Amino acid sequence: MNPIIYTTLIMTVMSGTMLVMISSHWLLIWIGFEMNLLAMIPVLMKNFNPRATEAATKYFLTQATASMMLMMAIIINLLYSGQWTITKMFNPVAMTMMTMALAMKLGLSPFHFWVPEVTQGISLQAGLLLLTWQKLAPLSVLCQISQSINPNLMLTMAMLSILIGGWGGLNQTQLRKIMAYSSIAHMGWMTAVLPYNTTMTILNLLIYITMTLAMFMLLIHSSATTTLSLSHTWNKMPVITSLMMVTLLSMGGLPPLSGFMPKWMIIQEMTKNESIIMPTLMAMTALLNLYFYMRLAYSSSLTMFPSTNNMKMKWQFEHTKQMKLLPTMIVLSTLVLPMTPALSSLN
Amino acid sequence: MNVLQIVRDHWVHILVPVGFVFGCYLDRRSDEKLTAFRNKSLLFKRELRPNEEVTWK
Amino acid sequence: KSASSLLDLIWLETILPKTTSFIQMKMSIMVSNQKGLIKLYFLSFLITIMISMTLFNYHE
Amino acid sequence: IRLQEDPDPEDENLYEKNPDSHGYDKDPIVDLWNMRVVFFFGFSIVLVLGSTFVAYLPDYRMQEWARREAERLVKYREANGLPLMESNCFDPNKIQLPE
Amino acid sequence: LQYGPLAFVLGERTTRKLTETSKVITVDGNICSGKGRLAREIAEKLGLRHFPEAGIHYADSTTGDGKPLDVQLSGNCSLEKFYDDPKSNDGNSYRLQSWLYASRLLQYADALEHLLSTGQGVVLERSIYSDFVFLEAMYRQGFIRKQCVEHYNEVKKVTACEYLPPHVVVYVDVPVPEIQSRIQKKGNPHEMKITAAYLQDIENAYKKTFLPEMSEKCEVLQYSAREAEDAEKVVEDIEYLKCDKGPWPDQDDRTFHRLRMLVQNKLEVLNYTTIPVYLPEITIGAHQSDRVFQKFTELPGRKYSPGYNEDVGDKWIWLK
Amino acid sequence: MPLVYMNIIMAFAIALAGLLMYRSHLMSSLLCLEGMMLSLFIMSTLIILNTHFTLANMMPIILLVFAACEAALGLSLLVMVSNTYGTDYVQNLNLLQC
Amino acid sequence: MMSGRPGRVPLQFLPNEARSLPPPKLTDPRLVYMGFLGYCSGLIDNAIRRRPVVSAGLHRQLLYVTSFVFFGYYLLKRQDYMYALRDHDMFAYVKSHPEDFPEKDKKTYGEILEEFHPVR
Amino acid sequence: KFYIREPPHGSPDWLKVGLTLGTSVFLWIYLIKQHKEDVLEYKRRNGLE
Amino acid sequence: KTLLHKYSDIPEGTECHRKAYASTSIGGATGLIVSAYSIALKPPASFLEGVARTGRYTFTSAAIGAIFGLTSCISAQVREKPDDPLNYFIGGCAGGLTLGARTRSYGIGAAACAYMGLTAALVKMGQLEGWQVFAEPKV
Amino acid sequence: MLKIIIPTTMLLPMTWMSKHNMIWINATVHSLLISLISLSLLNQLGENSLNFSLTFFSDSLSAPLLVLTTWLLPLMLMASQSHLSKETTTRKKLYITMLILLQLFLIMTFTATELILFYILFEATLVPTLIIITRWGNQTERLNAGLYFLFYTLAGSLPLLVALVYIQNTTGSLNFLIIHYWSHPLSNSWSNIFMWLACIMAFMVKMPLYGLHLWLPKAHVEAPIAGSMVLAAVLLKLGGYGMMRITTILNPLTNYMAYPFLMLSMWGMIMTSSICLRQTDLKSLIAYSSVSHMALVIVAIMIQTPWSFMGATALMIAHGLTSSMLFCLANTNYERVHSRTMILARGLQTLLPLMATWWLMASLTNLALPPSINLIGELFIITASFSWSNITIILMGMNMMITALYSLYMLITTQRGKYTHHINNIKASFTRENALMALHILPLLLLTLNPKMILGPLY
Amino acid sequence: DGPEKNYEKTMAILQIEAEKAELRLKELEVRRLMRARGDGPWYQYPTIDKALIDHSPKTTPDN
Ligand SMILES: Nc1nc2c(ncn2[C@@H]2O[C@H](COP(=O)(O)OP(=O)(O)OP(=O)(O)O)[C@@H](O)[C@H]2O)c(=O)[nH]1
Repeated sequence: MNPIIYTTLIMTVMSGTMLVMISSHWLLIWIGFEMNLLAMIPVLMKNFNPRATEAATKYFLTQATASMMLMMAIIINLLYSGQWTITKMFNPVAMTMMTMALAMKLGLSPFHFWVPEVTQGISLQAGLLLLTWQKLAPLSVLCQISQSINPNLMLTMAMLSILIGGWGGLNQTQLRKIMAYSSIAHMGWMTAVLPYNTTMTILNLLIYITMTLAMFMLLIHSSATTTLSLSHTWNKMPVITSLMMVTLLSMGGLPPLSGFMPKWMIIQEMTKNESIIMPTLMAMTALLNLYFYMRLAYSSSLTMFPSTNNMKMKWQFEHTKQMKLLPTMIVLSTLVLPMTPALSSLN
Repeated sequence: MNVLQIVRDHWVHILVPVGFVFGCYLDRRSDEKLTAFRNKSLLFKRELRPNEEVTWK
Repeated sequence: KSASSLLDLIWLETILPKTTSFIQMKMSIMVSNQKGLIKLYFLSFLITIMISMTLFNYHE
Repeated sequence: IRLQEDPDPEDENLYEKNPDSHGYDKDPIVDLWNMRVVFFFGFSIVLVLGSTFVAYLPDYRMQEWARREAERLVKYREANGLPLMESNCFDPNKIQLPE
Repeated sequence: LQYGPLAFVLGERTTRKLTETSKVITVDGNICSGKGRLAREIAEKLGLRHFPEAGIHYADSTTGDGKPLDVQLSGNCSLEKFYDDPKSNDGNSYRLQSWLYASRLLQYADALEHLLSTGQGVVLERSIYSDFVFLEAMYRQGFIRKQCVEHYNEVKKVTACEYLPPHVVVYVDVPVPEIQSRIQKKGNPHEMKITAAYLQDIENAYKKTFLPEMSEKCEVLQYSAREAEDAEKVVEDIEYLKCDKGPWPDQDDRTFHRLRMLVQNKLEVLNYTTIPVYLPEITIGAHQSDRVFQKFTELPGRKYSPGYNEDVGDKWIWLK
Repeated sequence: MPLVYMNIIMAFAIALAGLLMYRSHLMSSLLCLEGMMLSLFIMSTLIILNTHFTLANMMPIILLVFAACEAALGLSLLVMVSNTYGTDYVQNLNLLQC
Repeated sequence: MMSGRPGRVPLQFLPNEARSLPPPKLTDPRLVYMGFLGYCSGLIDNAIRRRPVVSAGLHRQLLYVTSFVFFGYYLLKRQDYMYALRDHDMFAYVKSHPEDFPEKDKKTYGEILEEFHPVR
Repeated sequence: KFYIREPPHGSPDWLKVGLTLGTSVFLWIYLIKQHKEDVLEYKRRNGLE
Repeated sequence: KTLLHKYSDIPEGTECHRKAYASTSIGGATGLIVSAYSIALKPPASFLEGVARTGRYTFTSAAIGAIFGLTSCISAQVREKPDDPLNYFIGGCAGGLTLGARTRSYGIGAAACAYMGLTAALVKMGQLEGWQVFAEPKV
Repeated sequence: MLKIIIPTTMLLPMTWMSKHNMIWINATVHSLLISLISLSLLNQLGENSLNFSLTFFSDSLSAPLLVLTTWLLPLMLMASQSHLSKETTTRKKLYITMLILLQLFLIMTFTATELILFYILFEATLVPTLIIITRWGNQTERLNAGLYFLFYTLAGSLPLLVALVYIQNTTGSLNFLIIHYWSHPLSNSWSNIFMWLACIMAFMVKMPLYGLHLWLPKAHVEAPIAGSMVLAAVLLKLGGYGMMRITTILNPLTNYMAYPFLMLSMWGMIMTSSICLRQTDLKSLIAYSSVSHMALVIVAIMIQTPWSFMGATALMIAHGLTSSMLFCLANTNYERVHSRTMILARGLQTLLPLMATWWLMASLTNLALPPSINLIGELFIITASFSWSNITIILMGMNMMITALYSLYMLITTQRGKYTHHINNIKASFTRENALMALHILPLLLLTLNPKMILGPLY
Repeated sequence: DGPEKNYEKTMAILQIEAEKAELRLKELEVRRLMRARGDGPWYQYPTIDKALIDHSPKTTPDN
């Protein structure tokens, strides 16, 4: 991977997303989607291992099918209204079609089996990229079309998203896999409030984003892929594993940490709109997230784990790659609750 | 008596008191932002004497 | 035999904690034990497409 | 061997190495200092001047006030024979009867 | 400004430095075959930087002040005591082997870093693709259990994969009675009681495994001690080599960039030497781990980052 | 909505079935995927020629140019699984399991 | 409660008519906390690089506390701005739609017939 | 000294600390000048001054 | 959703048999959904044992639906109080007992007479009081 | 209320930067002084709650709990001296940070003026308690202890979150004063009983009632000696404050809805007393007696009687004091014996003459004998429950029948009799312990002499 | 401080709280009405601008 080639892949991915959240013509939205697709496949193949080839192939198939169904919705609402402008749909089945087309790109409904696997395949930096940047475009499209989305569809889809997100992560030790399942749960979390008011899903997107960088940067600052590998890191990096623990507390949403604020906001606006049964389901099922969160915490910091003899010469070497933004990345993802009113800035 | 060293190792016992008085002053601050009913109390309409000017601070 | 053991250390711990934990047990390995074949995943996309399309009739 | 561990250390008691200690720390002089501070406010003015503070607190719910102000009401109303109490606290006349 | 992506961007190309004086040569052979002397004379004769055999105390010899640490503080294993008792299986045998293997990994890492940053051929004593012999022989005498052996093979596949090999290796073949005579000549009592079975056994593990598993990727020039004392011929024919087999002749500036990225960051060079698998001797207790922390963190120049340790006498820390 | 629209929409529906319902082949599946975009290309050209959407006349080729690019990488990915694994038969395609 | 508001210039942090609102005081308790929020970022930074946490490179701490307090200040004006607008068209909608907000009549507790519940 | 390798941050990186201090000063005086002109603009806008 | 209306239209008690038939159809519908999921994600060996899996799942789900329907309406008529959470409780968790019998384990059947029964009571609760599970965007 | 909160918050850097061995001293001294400042808050004006700001207010219900927490913080602070003398300085400061943050969050909860802020800090207590229990625990089952405690408390709390946001949407505010003044009759609608259940079950979870009382026995046993008293002392009573404040809107629906839980407490306080005759661990013994006392305070709440409220308000303070009192003794004996078996060491009075004296008045306070505030707090509940439903005295008499059978049984099987011959490392009692139970028991009678302060806010 | 201090402070507390609570209720009502009817500032979803259309004479008439 040529450094300059890697940079030009960075910015074509980012420009593909930018085209999505700045364009108005529907065709341009599709173009940005595949620009990002065509641009992110090579970086996922940076390591060039057969697992990476597997992950890239599954991503390609899923996202290509999803973009083709995206054009199907595109063509249908064009046919029934002759207007490429992105707005409320004028044909119902076109709206549904776009809903599953985007969802397959998000990993919400049973169209979510790709993400845990593809996260397993690629390197952790590619994992950060996949689970942070490749959500902004589909969320932005879903925000722009919130006028006419079948509320039943979006609600049930978010419900499965969070539910299988919680359940799938229980029996996973690979940190990449449990992070993928947690991201699926957060996907359900924001997409549940997507139909009602998009400011709150934007806020939850921001919090999940900052938490995800604050997470992945800690992982590859510890260089761990399995739970046992992270457990061995309780020694070398005690500060890193303590911050590991505090952000793992911010994971579930235990007050007064940052992660509680989006849950609180989403539930409060859901209750404003007579949806009282609905919020209790994610409120209960967040304990499923908190379960393997607590398991990760126990393996990381709360309980000392048996280290290794050779491991001691690691004591002689220091992490040289700075991996900047980590301090503020932690801080914004831990203590921003007294700043909840600032949500009105996004509105 | 190496006062510099004493303050170097024994200066923590000073920060808590200045916090408490800070709180006191902050409480005082709070009062001035919350004087909506300045002698508008309906059992304490006692007339403002010509000497003073406020009911309480 | 009635206050201790059978009630506290047998019954109440069985009903709320252990039964719910066993439910999560039985529904975590039937949820996260897919082999990784693209086929069966894609037919999961398949039947979901019609359930969303005609069976529930989301658009209707 | 199964693992390379340090065996469980013996739980030393301060008196054995350092008699006249206090179960407070290892260095005797700060053992003393901790004695003085805990036997200070802990048992000192927090415990005792605090006892006067809570005992000599200003009027509690104006009960000391409510005592004195109610014999006057009693006397006023027995002067005309109307008793110390009443069936109604809020006055029927100012409140309307519905229908 | 270490070697970063910006370095490769503005024009730092390794390929502008590699020449014929960029041979990764290793001298191997039995215990006390004189291969160290051969490495020294080869290094001086061809202007190649010599590296000493990475032993127990390689970490300090590469980091910190350079002064050897305590065995408990570094390695917890004793080769001398391994000679004293190789069958007690308290851990010294395989812990010794694993520590030596990972010290060899660091040695190869700094060797390749020096070559990629400077361009001078490097001569070693044994490498990753060579040390296994010892453990194999150590397993023949039973000093190491089967699970330790398969874990060592697992870690060898996991670590040596990213590392392209030497150029050529000179094996100083010495018969076993001559080796016993040499260890008698030395005088350090620890290396007296070495079983002739082990002495010959590492020799088979070298002969039947190391040469034919290496020869495809690298040129073999195995020699005898009769020749290894002569410094002229050993280096003349090393000069007269095509060096045209293996990954070395075929790898562009991109592979060089990735290799220099990896080697200059020693932390993940030995990431997998952390052994994310639990075995009796290898595992160190949690209480032991915490205590050996508390008796290492306060060690001077090891609590804060270099240039930030006020205890040793750093300056301008408040504006650092 | 005349029968031509039915036919190309119905062709797209069976292309969806054929690609998405995998039988055993990755190459044939991405072949069905690129036939999918052919159906969508024809469909798109229909309204655009019908309604005198003069500007939108350039949308199909645009829609075309990207779509082949997908296949341009798809088959490109196909060789990369093929040289190691041996075939495009997706049932050995199982190494990434957990 | 907004992106479809008339006359809403896009990609515009602080609109011109916001200045009619009281700018947040430099001693705003929210602002000073987000200044303290700067300290936590600085203190953690030294901890990550295992630098002396208390006094490693005060230059890094200075920008950490000054940049955070700055971007906090502008955010607070926008925060007050949206809350002002939400309360602004609030009363405009109410005044322009008197029918939808009937003047509920006030009746004292002497006229209502709330029934007391004996809690025994 | 001690570590034979030159410490990565063993010298006062004068330029970077210079720009950090210069920034912090810039952000500060921009901040307080900003606040002053906002308050003055407010009073002269709503009729206070 | 017309199948769900086929249950909603029939009031509790009156015409118990058609309500039971609607419940059979709805149980069969969820049964065929779960059987399709099993047949699709879980790979069988032969077509006969695959359709056997579908048959087990469908016949189970239809059994819970059938008994829930019949018992709910008979409870609604014998006590002539259709508006009763217990009316749904008894038949809903006898459905749990029958499910446990189907999977030849009365322990999970007893554990089911809690959960299926309570959930049936809660759906009855919501239907009486207009409790929404999928609330429309309102404010 | 900045006067007491700000010193606690700003106390944190003092501990986190002071010298490696003055941290204990300085934390102790400043804890005693901020407790000194705290007892000035016992004042309560008439019937008005002592208001301070838009977000912070207190009253006669709150003040005893506030000054309680401020008084305890030194107690586990210098109880930690023995158990944390061997661990690293930075971990010592982190432990003190955990305790200080816990006390800060407690005094934030109790002074809360609006409901959802009370809730945020209500769940903010788990994080320090969870950290303390899991990290600085001793045995193996501490991990499952943390799991049980955290998951139980959350599974209780989330319905209360949904209910509170619903209240805010419907009524218009969550401020305590307004919802008391703008209270409306909670009708018997079928949504209203679930409203009540959501607003009640959360507090009931961290008030272990019959059935839902496994987290306390399976957490306090192996919780750190400093932490255990904090759990057993205060966080069971913040739920009591929660009931105290939330019951103003739950009427009149509480009249008949409370019946299932109500009896579940009375029979409950018998079973956890009946279980309390047979324990293999002394810590479990104290935990079960605590559970009985909280079942008593629960039935005190659910009657909604001023005398019941007074008996409760006294009972939280009395029970917390006595429970932590006994837990200190359990810690001391375990630390000397490095085990927590019940009948491992009887007859300790033959070796520690003053320690079993401390045991004696500890059990006597557990007995609730007159004129101790334990008896008066119980007695007000006796009177209220009698005026409620006549017979209640039978079950509650069984409770004041079992309490001493287990309390004095613990004396006879720990302090009375004779020492077991195998143990020989029992040294003379260190002044740290006996001093700490002195600061525990003497104010227990000091504020007994002045029961108006802790008597209740309905005085 | 005197009882008048706390009492005068506390009715101000209650007045501020109530003037916030009825505002919250009115905000819920206004937001609902303006989401339903839409005849007001916010909740107005976008549409097509009239400036994009062209009025100049075309090749064929009656278009
Ligand atoms: N167990 C073990 N010991 C090793 C390994 N590599 C080297 N050694 C030991 O390293 C020591 C030194 O080996 P040599 O350098 O050959 O011996 P020498 O006596 O120093 O003489 P020269 O070869 O001339 O340098 C011997 O005790 C070897 O057994 C290894 O992989 N495993």
